[PDB]
Amino acid sequence: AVGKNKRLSKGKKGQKKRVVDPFTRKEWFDIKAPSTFENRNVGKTLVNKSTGLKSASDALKGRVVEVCLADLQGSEDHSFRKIKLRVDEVQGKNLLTNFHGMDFTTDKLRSMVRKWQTLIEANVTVKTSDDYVLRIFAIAFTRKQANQVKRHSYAQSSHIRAIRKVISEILTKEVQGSTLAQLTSKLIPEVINKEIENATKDIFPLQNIHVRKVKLLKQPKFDVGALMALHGEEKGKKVT
Amino acid sequence: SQVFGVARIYASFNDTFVHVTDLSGKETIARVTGGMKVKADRDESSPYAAMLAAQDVAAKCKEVGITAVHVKIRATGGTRTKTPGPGGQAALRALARSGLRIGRIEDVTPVPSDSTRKKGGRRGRRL
Amino acid sequence: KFESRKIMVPPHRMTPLRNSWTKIYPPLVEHLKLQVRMNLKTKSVELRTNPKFTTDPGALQKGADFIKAFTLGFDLDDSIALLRLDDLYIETFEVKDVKTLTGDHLSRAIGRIAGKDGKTKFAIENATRTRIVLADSKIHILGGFTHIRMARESVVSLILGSPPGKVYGNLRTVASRLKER
Amino acid sequence: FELSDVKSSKSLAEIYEDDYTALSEELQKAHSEISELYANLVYKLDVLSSVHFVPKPASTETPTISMEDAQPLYMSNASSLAPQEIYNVGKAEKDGEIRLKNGVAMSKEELTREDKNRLRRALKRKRSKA
Amino acid sequence: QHILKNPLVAQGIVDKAQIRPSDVVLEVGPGTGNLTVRILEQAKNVVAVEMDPRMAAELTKRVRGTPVEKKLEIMLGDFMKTELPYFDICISNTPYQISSPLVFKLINQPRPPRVSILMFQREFALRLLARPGDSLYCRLSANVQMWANVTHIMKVGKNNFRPPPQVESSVVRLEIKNPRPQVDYNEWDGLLRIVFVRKNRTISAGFKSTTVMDILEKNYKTFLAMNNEMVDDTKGSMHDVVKEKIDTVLKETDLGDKRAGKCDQNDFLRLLYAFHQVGIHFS
RNA sequence: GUGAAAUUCUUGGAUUUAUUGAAGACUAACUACUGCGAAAGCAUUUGCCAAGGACGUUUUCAUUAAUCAAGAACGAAAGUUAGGGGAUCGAAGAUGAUCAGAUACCGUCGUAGUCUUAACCAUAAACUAUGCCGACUAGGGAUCGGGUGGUGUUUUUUUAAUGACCCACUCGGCACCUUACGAGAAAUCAAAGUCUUUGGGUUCUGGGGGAGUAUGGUCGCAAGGCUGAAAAAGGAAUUGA
RNA sequence: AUUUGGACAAACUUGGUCAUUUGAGGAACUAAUUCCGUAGGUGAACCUGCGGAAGGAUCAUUAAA
Repeated sequence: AVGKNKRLSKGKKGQKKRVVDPFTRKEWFDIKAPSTFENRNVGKTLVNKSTGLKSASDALKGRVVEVCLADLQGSEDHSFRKIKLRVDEVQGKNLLTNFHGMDFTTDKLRSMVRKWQTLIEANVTVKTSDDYVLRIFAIAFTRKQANQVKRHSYAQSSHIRAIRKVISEILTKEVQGSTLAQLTSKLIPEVINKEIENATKDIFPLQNIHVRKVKLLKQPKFDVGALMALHGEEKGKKVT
Repeated sequence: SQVFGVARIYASFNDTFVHVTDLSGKETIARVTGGMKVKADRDESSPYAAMLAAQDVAAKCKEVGITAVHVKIRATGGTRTKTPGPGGQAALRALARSGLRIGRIEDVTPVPSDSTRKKGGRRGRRL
Repeated sequence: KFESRKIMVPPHRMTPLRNSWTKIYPPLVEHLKLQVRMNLKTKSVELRTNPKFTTDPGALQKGADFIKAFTLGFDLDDSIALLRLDDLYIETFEVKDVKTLTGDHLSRAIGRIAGKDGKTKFAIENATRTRIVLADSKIHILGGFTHIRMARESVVSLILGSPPGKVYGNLRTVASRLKER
Repeated sequence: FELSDVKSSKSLAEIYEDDYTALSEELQKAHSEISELYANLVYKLDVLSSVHFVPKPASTETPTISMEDAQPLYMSNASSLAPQEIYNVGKAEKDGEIRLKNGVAMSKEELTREDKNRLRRALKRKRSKA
Repeated sequence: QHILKNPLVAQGIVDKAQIRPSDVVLEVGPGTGNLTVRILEQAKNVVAVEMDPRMAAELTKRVRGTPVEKKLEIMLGDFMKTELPYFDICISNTPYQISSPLVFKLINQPRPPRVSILMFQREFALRLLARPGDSLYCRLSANVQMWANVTHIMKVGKNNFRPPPQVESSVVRLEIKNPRPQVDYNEWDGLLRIVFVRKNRTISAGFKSTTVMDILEKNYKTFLAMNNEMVDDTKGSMHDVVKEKIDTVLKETDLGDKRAGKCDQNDFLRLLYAFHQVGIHFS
């Protein structure tokens, strides 16, 4: 309330005069995504200032943007996935970013979970060859055959446990043979879950098999050369 | 061609925030608030209030030079309710009307897997 | 300057969408000038506005809201009212949001909300000029702001356990006051 | 009054149109009907208990004429009003005056003290009578 | 409200009130006024307090014209925030929510009345008559029993009220101990509160609670400060050093392992005296 | 934050936003007239320790059985004693507002508790408002566990699994829908039935409401033992005489 | 530090003084929801915490393309 009768609290004793002009003192930076995706230029962000290059570099070394693969790749059918990128090396107005995580959208999760079937959630913690400790959550739902007549399609605890074991060993084999850039390259065109289906096709017919979430946990020693290669040097202009 | 912000629309049960930020949510641009545009406290969470709030924030965003926004609406979540209210709906309508380019709408409401107790007590909270 | 929006439809609300579809797209295209589509390969409705044909910027958002309400389970003409005006909202909540009820208690509570042959819910709707829909446990209320506030108020009292007789008495009191004003 | 626990026949769109647009039209309908049928009854009974022929009283859009008109058809209502009912005189608006019925206007200040007293005693006995 | 509907119980209240013709009677809750007229008949002076102008006016128009009008007085408004002059006898038919502060204001009243005939809830009156070792025994019971002597008079059913309420009532006789015993109200209150934080535990545990030792620490610290001496340094907490002090006093009293519901006034006062000696003051 | 407010916290930037971290509970949607258990009760993952019903069986002992006082085991929540931890909610309590209307009687803080180990307590509308064991007496589908058979899709093929669905049959469950040639005052009941008046075995139990009364039928619980006051029109009144 | 003598002397008392403000009579003038177990209660015609019960009123949508 800004009303006359909204009585003053200890509150409004000593204010501060709006003279700073923050979005005049601030500055614009543009970011770029790794070379796996197709559109690498996504959005711009703001840095408090540049008087402290300490401030500029530190803010943009802490930043983490979060985009949707549809925006990133041009195909609207990845609308429900949503990745997180964190920028860690900056140069010349232009930020270099690498993979940091995944998720779905809450709408899609609620959309998939229906009432007359079983849900299976598998949860594996692994580390890539790049020394990136990682955590992957997968889900699946027990669908039903083409000549079902039973109302529900429930799996037994035995089938559930078998499918969880299969999913765990597939995920860990894949992401221990892989590298993180290779991991995202696999994770884009929904190929791990195609494998999960094609492996569990004999225990129980499933549907909506998805790699629900990816989580970074530890990162190795930094590598600016690796970043620059992953993204696929300069002079000035003689001010006098 | 354009630039994108993220409009985080926190529609509490008795207030409304419309907080526009840059991508990565670090650099907040403009933040207004229900009562702040409506000088009372019955109406601090009213659709009219949120409408004015969103109009002003659209002004400030157009100041800074951001033309499109993704939007993350939100309810109070937690043990309390979990679905955005009329305040959030009003803010969204008003802003899309105001003519910033809306990109992608989401409902990031924190939904506890397994909540603690809620404020009501065994007999029930409201009334 | 074409501008798009997507909203999904659950299945049990996907049969009636087909059934009454032919009464749905005419208000979207003729009075809002809003190209429509239904991706039945993703179970969604997509509304996009043309750069030149549309006029009102907010037409797109009203259309999305109208289809969204129909999806949540309102009658077609009610949702059309949501299109016609500009000040109709939808508020949802849940019985566990009010008071933690378990199983048979929760079923009895939904019974007390509905009332025999829906007499209670219809009484509330007629009294406060709103539309109520019970989902399984979610309950949704469409109407003007203060009206849905009053409807929520009565409904929450019903959830806690006031018998429908006392609730109906309160309804008729507020109805007389609203009619006089 | 009473609420309606049956499902409403008209949706929100319609009820708001109605709010967008003699007490109860149903009340005047019933009133007119009962009046007509009572006229029928008194007809029947007058035929039965009179001595001389009595005819059936009557039978029971677009601009209409009025054949009966209880004025000479050239008299203006400005001329049918009488001066008393278009302007009597009443108590004066300013607190500084009293204005009797017969059109005198008084000023409380320019009256003498004895005049003040006599006007007083008159007002007192009037208010006492009432 | 609720209307009394028994002239026989009105007779009973007057009789067991046992008014003396030299007295002044403070009346709370006249109602329709039958008690008022009876007390004006019996006593010397009567003052009746009321908060509702409607029953006030109906009462005064019911009494006007009688010779007792010169002696009757009526005082309007709420009487918890006004001055109440001395009154020899008290009679109360008030709604209970004020009745508890009525009891405590009357006990705190300088020059307290001889006797007070009050109406209370059945449960509330059982609380006031709760003797030690009885389940109903409460801190309220302890306070009232050691500042006054209380005794039941009669029980009033819900059916004897128009309209009937659903909590049965009773009428009780409260006699302030004149003179008041020489003990500090605030210290005795602090003791009862600490011990009755949970009436069926052990007082040792009741002290073992946290905030009680914090408050006792602050009190003993300001006591030793105004006495101008310092304590021996504690390895852990000052709360803990006063805790061991309390341990010493509890063990020397041998009351640490007794039920607050079974301790009588005498044990409570002896414990308070031990605390007063050792230097602990709850207020 | 409520119906409405108010204490409260907020230039040493609160509410909000981003990135993290810790702490203790808790185990959402999937959750069904489905499962397990002696009942109370029991939902994240993997491992270990034993246990259990059902089903299959051309295995085995050969009456070892049923009902049962005493006693024992366990026994939700609250509660007690002693330790531990103490995020969340929160009897008592402390406080704000006491504004009509309670149609819309709450807000801030919070001891004890909630959580845990070791002992007590042993009660709930602990309900399927109905002792147990056995046998017979109606139709119908669905559903969970096991087994047998049939048939094609889903599956796969010298590696490690050979599972899902459909159909008939089948024991055993959680319940359900129709009806009883039966029973009952009726509601109803697959037992609350077992052809008119009665015997398959066995344990415990029995001989309405308010009122009005007598109490030796009996158990509790009280006080004081210096202390006292004397009739009005001698009106009402901006309304009168 | 301490010490002499004066005048000023705050402040107080006892007043005096003038000054200004502020109790019932006289006398004029003008104006007119029910319940169960346990635990607790001091703004208690009853309330609260925790776990239970119905012996408490079910409308709408719903296989699949």
